[PDB]
Amino acid sequence: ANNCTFEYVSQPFLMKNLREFVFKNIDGYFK
Amino acid sequence: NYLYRLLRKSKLKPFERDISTEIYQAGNKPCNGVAGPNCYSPLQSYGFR
Repeated sequence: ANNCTFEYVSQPFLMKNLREFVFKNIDGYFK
Repeated sequence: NYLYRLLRKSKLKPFERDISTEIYQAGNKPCNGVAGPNCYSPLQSYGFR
């Protein structure tokens, strides 16, 4: 469906309920 | 069938691709989607003989 490059299916991601995230894009990687 | 690019607005960080083809402009007058004066297509073939 319009140049499907990558797929990813894994464990549930979103589970006095403060949550924190950090996204960084370094040398061709997403962490 | 095998293509490559001349020029881009900025340098490439390692390990990525550029797929979309946009007509670059290097002047005050915009290209407006027309490859006329001061407008060049980015991709052309190798032409192997």
